[PDB]
Amino acid sequence: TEEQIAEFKEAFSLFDKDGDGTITTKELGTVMRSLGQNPTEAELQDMINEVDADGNGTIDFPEFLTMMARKMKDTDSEEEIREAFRVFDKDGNGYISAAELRHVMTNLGEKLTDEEVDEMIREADIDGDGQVNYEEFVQMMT
Amino acid sequence: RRKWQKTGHAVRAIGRLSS
Ligand SMILES: [Ca+2]
Ligand SMILES: [Ca+2]
Ligand SMILES: [Ca+2]
Ligand SMILES: [Ca+2]
Repeated sequence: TEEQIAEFKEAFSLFDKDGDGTITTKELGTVMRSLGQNPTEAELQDMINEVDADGNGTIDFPEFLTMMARKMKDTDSEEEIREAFRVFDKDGNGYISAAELRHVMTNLGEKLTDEEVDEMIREADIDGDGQVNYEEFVQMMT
Repeated sequence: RRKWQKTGHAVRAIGRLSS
């Protein structure tokens, strides 16, 4: 609905740095590199091609929304989320600290205060341990 | 949590694409 649609859009915007309405191969590599990824031009093209329906070389919102809306198999969704947690959890200690959430949020271009980040940790931190564990990430991610 | 959702989607968008 309008909400999840708008969520997906907001996400789209993390990618479309220029706000031209499309994610080019360069914008994809930018966001990826931010998040500790280092794809080669080749990979980036293949990646953009996988979802470029109109063969126009770039990925627009409805091509993204289409990707983002595809039915992910349960066992697959779980896997997708584990992989996502692993992007936040840089030290790989199975817990997402405020330091890590700050890095990710900042690399993604997102602008928040140390208080806001701490808030995000706070809201997601059900077991009040100062950090976000896997089940907390999942509880928050769904 | 809208900051979480939004961000999680983006990180997920990369995973999907990485296939
Ligand atoms: Ca763009
Ligand atoms: Ca296209
Ligand atoms: Ca960690
Ligand atoms: Ca916790």
